[PDB]
Amino acid sequence: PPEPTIRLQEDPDPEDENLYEKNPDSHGYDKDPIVDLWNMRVVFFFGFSIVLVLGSTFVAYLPDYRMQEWARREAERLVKYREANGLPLMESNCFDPNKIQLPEDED
Amino acid sequence: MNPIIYTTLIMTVMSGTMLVMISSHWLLIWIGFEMNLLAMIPVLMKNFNPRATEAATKYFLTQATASMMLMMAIIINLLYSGQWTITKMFNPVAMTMMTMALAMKLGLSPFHFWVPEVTQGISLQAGLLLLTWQKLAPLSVLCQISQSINPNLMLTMAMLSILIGGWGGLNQTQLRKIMAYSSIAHMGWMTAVLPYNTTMTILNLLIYITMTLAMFMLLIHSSATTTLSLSHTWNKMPVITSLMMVTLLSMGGLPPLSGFMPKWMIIQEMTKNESIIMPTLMAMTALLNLYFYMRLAYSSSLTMFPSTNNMKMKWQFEHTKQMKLLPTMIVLSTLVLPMTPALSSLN
Amino acid sequence: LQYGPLAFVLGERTTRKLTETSKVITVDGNICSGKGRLAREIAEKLGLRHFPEAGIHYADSTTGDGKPLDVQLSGNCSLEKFYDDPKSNDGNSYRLQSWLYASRLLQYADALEHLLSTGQGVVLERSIYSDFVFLEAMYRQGFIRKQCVEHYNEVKKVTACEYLPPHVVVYVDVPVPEIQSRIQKKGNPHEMKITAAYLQDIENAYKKTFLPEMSEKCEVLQYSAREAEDAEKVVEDIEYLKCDKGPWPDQDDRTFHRLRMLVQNKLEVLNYTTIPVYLPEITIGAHQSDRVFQKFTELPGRKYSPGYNEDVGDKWIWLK
Amino acid sequence: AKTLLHKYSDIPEGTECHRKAYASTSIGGATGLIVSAYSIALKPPASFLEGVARTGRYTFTSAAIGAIFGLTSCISAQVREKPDDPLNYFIGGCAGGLTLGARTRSYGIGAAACAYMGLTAALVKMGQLEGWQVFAEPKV
Amino acid sequence: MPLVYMNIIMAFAIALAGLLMYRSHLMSSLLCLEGMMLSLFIMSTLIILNTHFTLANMMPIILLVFAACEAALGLSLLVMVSNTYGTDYVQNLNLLQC
Amino acid sequence: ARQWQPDVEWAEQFGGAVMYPTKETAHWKPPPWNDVDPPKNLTLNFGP
Amino acid sequence: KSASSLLDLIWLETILPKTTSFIQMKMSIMVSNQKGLIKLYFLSFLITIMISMTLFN
Amino acid sequence: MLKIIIPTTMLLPMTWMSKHNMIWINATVHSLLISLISLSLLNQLGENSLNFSLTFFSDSLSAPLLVLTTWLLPLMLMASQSHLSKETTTRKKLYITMLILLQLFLIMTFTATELILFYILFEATLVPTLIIITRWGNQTERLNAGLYFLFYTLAGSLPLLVALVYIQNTTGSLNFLIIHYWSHPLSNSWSNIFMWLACIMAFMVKMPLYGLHLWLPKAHVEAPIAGSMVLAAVLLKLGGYGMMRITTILNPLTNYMAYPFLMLSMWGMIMTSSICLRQTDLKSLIAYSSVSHMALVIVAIMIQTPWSFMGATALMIAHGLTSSMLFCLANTNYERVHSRTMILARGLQTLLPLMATWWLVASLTNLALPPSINLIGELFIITASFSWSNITIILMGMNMMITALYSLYMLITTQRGKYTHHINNIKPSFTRENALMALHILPLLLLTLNPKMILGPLY
Ligand SMILES: CCCCCCCCCCCCCCCCC[C@@H](O)O[C@H](CO[C@H](O)CCCCCCCCCCCCCCC)COP(=O)(O)OCC[N+](C)(C)C
Ligand SMILES: CCCCCCCCCCCCCCCCC[C@@H](O)O[C@H](CO[C@H](O)CCCCCCCCCCCCCCC)COP(=O)(O)OCC[N+](C)(C)C
Ligand SMILES: CCCCCCCC/C=C\CCCCCCCC(=O)O[C@H](COC(=O)CCCCCCC/C=C/CCCCCCCC)COP(=O)(O)OCCN
Ligand SMILES: Nc1ncnc2c1ncn2[C@@H]1O[C@H](COP(=O)(O)OP(=O)(O)O)[C@@H](O)[C@H]1O
Repeated sequence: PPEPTIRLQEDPDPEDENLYEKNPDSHGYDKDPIVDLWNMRVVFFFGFSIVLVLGSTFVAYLPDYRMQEWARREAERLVKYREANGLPLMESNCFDPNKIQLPEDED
Repeated sequence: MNPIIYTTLIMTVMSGTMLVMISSHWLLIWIGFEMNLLAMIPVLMKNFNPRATEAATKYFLTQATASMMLMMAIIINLLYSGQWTITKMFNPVAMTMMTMALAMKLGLSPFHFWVPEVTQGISLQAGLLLLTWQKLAPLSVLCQISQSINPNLMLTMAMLSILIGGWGGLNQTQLRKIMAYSSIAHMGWMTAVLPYNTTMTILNLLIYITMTLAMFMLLIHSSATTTLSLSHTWNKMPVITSLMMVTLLSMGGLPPLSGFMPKWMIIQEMTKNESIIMPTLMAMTALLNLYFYMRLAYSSSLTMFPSTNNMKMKWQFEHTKQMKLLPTMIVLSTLVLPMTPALSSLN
Repeated sequence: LQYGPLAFVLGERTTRKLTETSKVITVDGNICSGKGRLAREIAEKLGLRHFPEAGIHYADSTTGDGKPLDVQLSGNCSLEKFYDDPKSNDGNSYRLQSWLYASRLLQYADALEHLLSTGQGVVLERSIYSDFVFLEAMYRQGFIRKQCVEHYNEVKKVTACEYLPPHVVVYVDVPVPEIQSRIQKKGNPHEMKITAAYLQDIENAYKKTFLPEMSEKCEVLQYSAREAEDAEKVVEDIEYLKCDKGPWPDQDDRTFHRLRMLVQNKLEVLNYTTIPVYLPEITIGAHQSDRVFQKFTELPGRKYSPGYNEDVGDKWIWLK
Repeated sequence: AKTLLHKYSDIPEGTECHRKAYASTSIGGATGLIVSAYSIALKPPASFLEGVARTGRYTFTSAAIGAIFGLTSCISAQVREKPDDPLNYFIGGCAGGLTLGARTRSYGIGAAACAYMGLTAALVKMGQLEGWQVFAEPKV
Repeated sequence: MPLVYMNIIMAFAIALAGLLMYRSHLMSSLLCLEGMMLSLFIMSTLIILNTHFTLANMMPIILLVFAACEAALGLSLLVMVSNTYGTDYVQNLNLLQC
Repeated sequence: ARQWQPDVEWAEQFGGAVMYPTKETAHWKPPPWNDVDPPKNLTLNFGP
Repeated sequence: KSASSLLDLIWLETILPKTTSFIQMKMSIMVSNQKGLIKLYFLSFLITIMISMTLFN
Repeated sequence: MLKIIIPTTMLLPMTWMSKHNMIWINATVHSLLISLISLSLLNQLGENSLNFSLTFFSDSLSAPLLVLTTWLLPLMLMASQSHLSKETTTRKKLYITMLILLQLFLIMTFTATELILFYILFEATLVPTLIIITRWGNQTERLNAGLYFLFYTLAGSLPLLVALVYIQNTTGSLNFLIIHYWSHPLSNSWSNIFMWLACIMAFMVKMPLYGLHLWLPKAHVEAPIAGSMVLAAVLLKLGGYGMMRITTILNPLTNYMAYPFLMLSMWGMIMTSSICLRQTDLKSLIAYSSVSHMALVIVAIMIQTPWSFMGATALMIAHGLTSSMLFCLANTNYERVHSRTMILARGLQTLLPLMATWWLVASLTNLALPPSINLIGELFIITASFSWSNITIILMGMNMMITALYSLYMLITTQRGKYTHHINNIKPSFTRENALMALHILPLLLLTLNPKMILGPLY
């Protein structure tokens, strides 16, 4: 069996490279310290500072487009009217039956 | 061969196709078919070898038989009505014979057997011409007499073509056989909408022709005729492999690529005529074509296969002959989905 | 106007350029024989063009600049390692032989292109023909396996079935002990280790197969060491003989056009030198292939097309 | 042609078990003969006697498969007193598949046949009820 | 439709079936093609002469000529195939397989 | 440590004459690298 | 035993994907396994022509 | 809506023209800015919707999904920047291009005023994911996974297209607004049953349903970190969005046809939660947890009540964030260990305390600890199911118990105990990984302050 026991000419599997050995304060972003540090700075500024804070404040102070306070005030005035007039608060029929034309059975 | 002789033969083929397309007499259509078949053989036998000669003789036998039955159908139609104009076929026995003749000319099932054999025998340029240009005349004749075809027979042949192409493409390691079975499946898709809308047939023909041109030109550029030979392409021109993978995804019908446009529209059209089962079966079958396209893409660009030592020398040379229309073909076969309504131009 | 179908159509015919002096000739001999000097003298005397024997980096001399590239970027083999340990574990011997045969094929294509384009004759050292004899010796000495010679036979057939054999083959015959004496007198330490069995095997494979097989389609002029010193007699023999038994008289204008289209576009010339048959001596891993290709791309004038490299000094890139 | 289709369809589902079984057996025999002819044309196994034996085996199996399906579907429809129910066709088709598996002598083949032609028979019954068209004419 | 036309179509169908039988001798395939052509010529001539379609008398001869040209081509191809094998047997063409 | 890439054995699957070989098709040989196959003057005795 | 191996790894795998793969492989092998003899293909074409003439009219 | 789409398209030219060592910084900065821009879509109305034009419209169901999709890209880039260090500039730019294309397709899919356009983009999202899985994957099985992740999807999606065009032939419009306003009841017919199935199974396959969940463990295990993040966080929610959009026309046939899928989901949640208990792979366990959560979401959508829809939306958002965090933590372990096995590396809390805290928070938020939005969605779905039928509570409680069990099992096996002795390459966690964990977790605890932002249109 004169076979070399090598299936093919292949590069050896390289070992893992440590970002901490060649450069402490490595930040795990890049092997170039300056680019690494700037990547960290922009990530922290645009993630935690800009989006996480300003966006949270923007969402917190969004205008009442869902009409929650409007609905509450409408219900307040409507209940004030019906209680004073003696009406039985909310009616059972959502639409006035006078304008609904039932089909007569005659069965 | 002499370049002048080759140019004359190519012009003769084109003139025969044009004569089929522009003539209103059945005898002239038959004459155009005869001229095209007569001028096609030396193009198939440009490279002299037993394989090319065998492919050419198989093609000659099949096309001669198809032309002969075409002539018989014309004769029967004349017998039952003294008409030579290409119009409604009148007789039903001459309309079934006119359908099988055009089916063998196109390569539809069950007359599909010769396509993989002839495509494998001939070279890549001959295969390109055979699979692209040789479909214009029979499809034109079918479109002219579309209202006369019995939907049952045409739909049966189209469904059989789709099934046969999808199943037969799974077992192929040769690229030319893969292309032939792809052509069979695309022809099956093409003829399944003829009874309903010929515009969809022509749109599918245009899209298929563009995709096939791009694919065959990419195969010519990276001169490989097998899966393993194509697997070495990444080591020299990886961009060719990437474009090839994108094109293959396009022919698989995957959106938003161009190849999704025909199928979609065809399905849409066939949903207008209260037909539901057949389009669903067609899509489920085209899944097989997409499968073997994806296997080819796996072997081509998405993985890096082992290479050879001598390839290094090929790194030092550039292709002397370059194809001008390849980028345009790739772009048209990949990124024209947003331009779908242009099909109203009656392409 | 680069040569092609249009040039052949309009004016370009290669039959009118033949002036009975082309006469492609190869000169063949054992290791360290005086084949090179005789070939150079023949080329000078007959007005032909000499081609130095193809080496490891012959292809590097024809692409980009003439300076050869790195060994791992071009060839990934060395003759010195073959001489030191011909039984190397990495299969360097067959890698060397395959690269040498491919280089010989490229050189033959170049010579045929020059002959068909200018009509001037060409003189060559060992061609694709006679490249097998070394292989045979490397088989018989145990340096390579039978799969190696099988793959070599496949590639050699699929490549050499498309060319025209040389008009005249010139052989110089020298006894093995004299060749060994010349090896000792050369002084190169690597060639001193060549055993007499290997040289004897090459010299035997020459006479046994080469000479009878190309005596039926070419004209052979066997010469000894003494009678090869004078080029006058060799040129006289060349001019006296007339070739009518080879395939060359049967060629015509269209065959020459096909051959000229074949010899140009070296990518298809070398197309079958990398057939997908996996022999461990020549196959290369995906990671190594990617790394070496990336390194080759980073070379100065190899990233883009020859005329589109800015670092080399090409200008007007944006308007070519 | 469609003569067998007319003969099978004209018979009411809830009556004439024997006539339905005969029609289904005829259809199965014709289909098996067609399959045998295709197999012989594409693959001539060894000889004339082997070929005719193969054709007879295939024809008997298909006719046999058809006979089992017709008898079971009609009987289920009659005893269940609920005609035009795809469940009866499912039961008949899967019984036919079980018989096909018994002929082939394979438990997995039998179960797969039961499932895959019970579903097919149910789909055909649903299409007959709802008027689905496999080969739709050009409406528009 | 008289019985003569039916018999001519029957002859054409028999020739086509013989072409599709393929016992051996690709020459027999060519012969079946030529028999189909002869039946077509006979039927076309009879139909055209029966109806006094004066101009359609151009139709048969043209067909004949074209078919003969086709035949010539086929013959040439057959020769080349034989030139590789030494015989025109059909089964020799098994190098290409689906 | 490194991403897996196909080795020789993974490549040998795609090198057959057809995919999914069977007993009947195991003997099929793939076509030559170039589509050229091996190819594998009469005498007369005019007597008296 | 039941949740991980019996159902998730075996039977759910057997039903949809593996059965489809096996059926497609078998049909592809059956369809593509043609020896290249034009006699069989021509006989099949004759049978198909006869079936079309006797079934679609 | 183009104010979001056009910057996403301009992200491509910027990446290609970017310096060879500045691609990540530019991509991250501009992706975060685009997320800030897309934050404006949260301002919805109690009225119909935010109809920008004829082609794109917004809704309080689409808005949280769009915000999450825009937010995911910077996290994906930060996670992918690690393992692509030894990779050529062209291919890194190609990876970023695939991520940008996926984000653009998802953004256009979530607006999709018309159903055919929705289908086109919903199936266009497939190609970049398949390329990412089959190209930048480590194991040899990735190809197989890709095939699965492809064909399953198409096996469900091709019939849907047919149904879609059929509807346009009958209804005359596939626009969502006209479809809602002109909806008509479905008669209980075989044809309507099959149209229901064609409309439903396409989205059920991608959730995935318990029967059709095979592709998900393979796709999640063999994909890279970015692929796993995008699959777990956003790509699974496409089925839920499609179901909530398309169930309007399926009534009243939904009541009868929901039973098989309801049973399958209610039992498959238990099956997958139990499968999580016996698992030797972190990624597989996270994938099966995702399957369980999406089965609960399927139950919610099939119940078809307002509380069901609210809980479903909240659960999709919370599960996306939680699964992305879990996959990121598992990848951080794998990059040091290179084995991807739970039992191999142990006692990591001793060596990496802050990462142990991140693990604890991720496990707690996956455990549905109140008042997290995970618990809000789970509780809303549970209450809706109890209203649907009082017996579902047994299965729901069993699922909660097994979920807590396997979550704490995952935490304890990897963080607690004694460290593996022979492993010595466990370096301190980088700032990038910790920032990734913080950016994953802070939005959850901020959204629990404003739940109505993610409760959908039925709030
Ligand atoms: C380290 C140890 C701690 C040290 C720090 C000590 C300080 C502790 C304080 C922190 C938590 C304690 C609780 C105190 C909460 C008070 C603030 C709260 O009231 O504001 C909330 C506001 O919070 C926001 O509403 C929720 C945050 C927004 C969420 C968006 C996430 C940011 C975008 C990032 C991308 C998104 C990714 C996920 C996709 C969805 C609710 O406000 P609301 O009662 O209602 O009305 C506001 C006033 N109005 C009436 C005028 C309208
Ligand atoms: C595999 C992993 C999960 C994948 C997805 C699985 C979920 C899909 C299952 C679809 C739901 C069931 C389909 C049809 C349900 C209709 C209700 C039916 O079951 O009830 C009876 C129906 O009776 C019988 O069921 C007849 C049908 C029997 C044939 C079906 C085969 C049974 C088992 C096959 C299962 C295989 C499914 C997967 C195939 C690939 C009621 O009788 P009837 O009042 O008269 O009919 C009412 C309907 N009408 C009004 C339209 C007429
Ligand atoms: C992950 C894999 C999941 C696969 C999903 C498959 C389930 C979908 C159902 C099967 C495909 C049906 C597509 C139909 C598209 C909707 C169109 C429609 O419903 O219109 C019906 C058409 O309905 C049909 O034709 C459906 C017939 C089904 C043919 C294909 C069968 C495919 C397999 C069926 C068995 C499997 C059933 C359950 C599958 C669940 C998936 C596991 C009305 O027809 P008309 O002729 O116009 O009516 C006029 C008279 N009123
Ligand atoms: N096919 C081959 N295989 C291996 N080595 C070869 C081959 N051809 C030439 N060589 C080597 O090339 C070297 C130079 O060739 P040679 O003619 O002997 O010297 P010189 O050029 O001085 O005349 C020799 O050492 C010879 O071994």
